[PDB]
Amino acid sequence: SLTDEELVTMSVRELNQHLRGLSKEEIVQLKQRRRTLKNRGYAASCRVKRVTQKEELEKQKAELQQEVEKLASENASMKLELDALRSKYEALQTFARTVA
Amino acid sequence: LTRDELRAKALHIPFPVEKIINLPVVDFNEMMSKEQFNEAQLALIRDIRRRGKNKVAAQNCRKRKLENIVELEQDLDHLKDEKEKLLKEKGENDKSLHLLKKQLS
DNA sequence: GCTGCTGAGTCACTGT
DNA sequence: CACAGTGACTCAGCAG
Repeated sequence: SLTDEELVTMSVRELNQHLRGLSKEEIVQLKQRRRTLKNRGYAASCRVKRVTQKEELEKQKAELQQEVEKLASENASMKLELDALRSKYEALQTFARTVA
Repeated sequence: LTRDELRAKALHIPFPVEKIINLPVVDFNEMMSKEQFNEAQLALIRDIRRRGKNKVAAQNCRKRKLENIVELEQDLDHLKDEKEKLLKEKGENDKSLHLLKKQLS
């Protein structure tokens, strides 16, 4: 007989090379087994494609989220010190004017 | 006539298939009550109900899967825009600080 | 005909 | 018990 992985690997030409002692009905049965196994591989590789898409998208979304969170937080902190420095610069505005 | 309707008919299931599937549990039980079904009839009813419900969860599951990738791809877009808006703000903050630090050495 | 794909239904689970 | 969510398999059916 034959095994599963061996059927999927070969082509239709090599499949025609293994018609030893089988009826016409066993021919289509074996051909339908290959198409079924080929279909299982198609669906599986289709799943792996979408899982890879989702994981890679999620890993690179989880990055950008932390990137903008760190950026938003640091800009908030910097704009505080930046506003405070300008406040004291503006305090020296009025004092510089008060002298003559 | 679907294969499900033929089988139910062949087993003398008096209920329409749609009512076997879509009816709520309390109403399904009410309809099922006062009925002398045998095991074969009970099994085919429950098999039609389960397959019918699960068929819709499968579509919903696949619909949500694709919809989720669209939302992730949008999520990506907005974050790349927010990063650029944030870097622009950081620049105008870095420039104002530098200009004030320059005027004071 | 074959190939690769994809929507869809079904099974066998797990979780609420 | 109920039912919903989900990976894996299956097949029909389309495009090339």
